[PDB]
Amino acid sequence: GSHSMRYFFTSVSRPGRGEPRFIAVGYVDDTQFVRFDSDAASQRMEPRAPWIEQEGPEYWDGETRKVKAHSQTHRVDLGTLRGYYNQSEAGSHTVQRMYGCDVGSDWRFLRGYHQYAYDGKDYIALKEDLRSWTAADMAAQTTKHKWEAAHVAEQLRAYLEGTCVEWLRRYLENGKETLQRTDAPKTHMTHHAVSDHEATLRCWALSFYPAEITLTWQRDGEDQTQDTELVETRPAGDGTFQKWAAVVVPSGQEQRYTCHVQHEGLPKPLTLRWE
Amino acid sequence: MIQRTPKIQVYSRHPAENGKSNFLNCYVSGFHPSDIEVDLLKNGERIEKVEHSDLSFSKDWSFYLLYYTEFTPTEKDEYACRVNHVTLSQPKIVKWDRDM
Amino acid sequence: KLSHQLVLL
Repeated sequence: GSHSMRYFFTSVSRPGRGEPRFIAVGYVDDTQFVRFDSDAASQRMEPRAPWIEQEGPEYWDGETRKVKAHSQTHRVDLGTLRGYYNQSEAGSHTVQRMYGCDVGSDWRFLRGYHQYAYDGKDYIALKEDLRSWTAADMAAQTTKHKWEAAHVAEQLRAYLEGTCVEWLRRYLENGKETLQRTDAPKTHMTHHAVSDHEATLRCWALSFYPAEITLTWQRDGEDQTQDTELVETRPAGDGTFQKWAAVVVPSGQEQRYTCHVQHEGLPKPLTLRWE
Repeated sequence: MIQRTPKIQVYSRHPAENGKSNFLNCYVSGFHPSDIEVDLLKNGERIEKVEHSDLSFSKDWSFYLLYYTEFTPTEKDEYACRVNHVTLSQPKIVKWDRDM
Repeated sequence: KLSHQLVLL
């Protein structure tokens, strides 16, 4: 029953080919519900989930205004970081920001976060007390000093503990058919020879939501984690997710291997066997 | 500058069955930077009508994208996904294997 | 809902 709301922002500079490209998406748990693309024609925040379309024009006008505002800060931020790092305009660079809040099964506030990355590396992050910052390098310390003098964490903590929690609950209620479901994985194993003496064992989980899942292989009860191929959890395209784990084993030894599946939709963890 | 290679997956939404309409997916994850070229191929040719998801990223800041198109599998038709990225010396083509 | 606060690095 735990839930998150998260906003993700990406701005990428493109020297002498216009203003930076800004893309923004919003999620409730593993379900996208809004997008903004600075290259798209609408120049509006757009719905991406059925249950958010019911919001009135005040909502859409205001979220468009605010997301364009985020677009403008990240545009200044790209210039700021160029200065902090003595970088020219020969290069495209990337700023990323993520913030949001978590509630428990009781829908009361759990924790909040607000993070930045520059060119793929941690830059600065709000710590879990929502009072202090983690600055990754000397440039981010400069930001930290400015944000402490400007009392940035106070203002974020008020948003994260208030507005963020209240609208997460609203969205959870309005989209409860979509959001408050749990779809347990449908699981099976496949077997295919790779030679006259070896076979691929692959453990599948399909049609599950939310995306959180654990698949492990054991051999005679011993975890084979170092020997397992694990693909990244992937979307089916319909709001559910897929995952598999494979080992290559000696033909004859299939009965030693078991797959173990953990997901919140299963009353108990599953063990799949070759007998 | 950080560079992370895209992890590419080609797969159908539902168990593939010849003559029954389905969805062909190409999911690329864990890459950085975000500039990437993805095409779906039918017997060598670029599929137009491909849609793709909005750019998002994981807790480690690496990006993911889903490219997809409606299709009807047949026995004879070959489907593949072609990805190019700064981390790849030439485009990487992953064929669809329906029997995994 | 989005935050109205302006945040600059």
